[PDB]
Amino acid sequence: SPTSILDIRQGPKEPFRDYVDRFYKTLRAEQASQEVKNWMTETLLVQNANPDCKTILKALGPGATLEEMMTAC
Amino acid sequence: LVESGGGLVQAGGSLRLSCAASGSFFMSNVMAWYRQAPGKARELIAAIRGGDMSTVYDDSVKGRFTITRDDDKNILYLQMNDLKPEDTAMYYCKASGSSWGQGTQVTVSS
Amino acid sequence: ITFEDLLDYYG
Repeated sequence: SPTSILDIRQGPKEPFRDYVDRFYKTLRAEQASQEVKNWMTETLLVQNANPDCKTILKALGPGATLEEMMTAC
Repeated sequence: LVESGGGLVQAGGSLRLSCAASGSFFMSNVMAWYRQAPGKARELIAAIRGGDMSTVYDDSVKGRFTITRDDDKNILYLQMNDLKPEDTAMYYCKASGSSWGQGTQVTVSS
Repeated sequence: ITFEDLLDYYG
């Protein structure tokens, strides 16, 4: 507040739905183009999830929807 | 963390910013340059990711600025070409979990 | 996931 999108990481006990909401709000607050925000989400969202969730999300493979990610965790 | 390369230049001029940092900074997959002009919120203008070396730029810096990372020296760069008066601001480098630095001032006349 | 996906998901 203001936090860089680079610093948003899922806590060890943080539910994935809470982390995605925190990530979304932080990125909304960032002063950047839609292109930069898209690149940031593609690069950081799964990468900055906690190791337990990251194993689950990566197993879904590329192109998984947010709905599918929510129903996996 | 050492940020430098800023200074006073005329419109159409060039500068190369350097972000010399620790190994911990360079463990971050994503690194970015932020621009902050007086009385304005900071803007995410350029970013790079480790491995494939993919980059992204804000529309206001396309075809003028280039972000590069030297993993052998742990230095993040921002090559700024065809500088415009609107580029006048404090420039900051950022990585995941990194402490903000002092920034470096870029001032463009005309 | 893109930022546009997040905008569409949350509204």
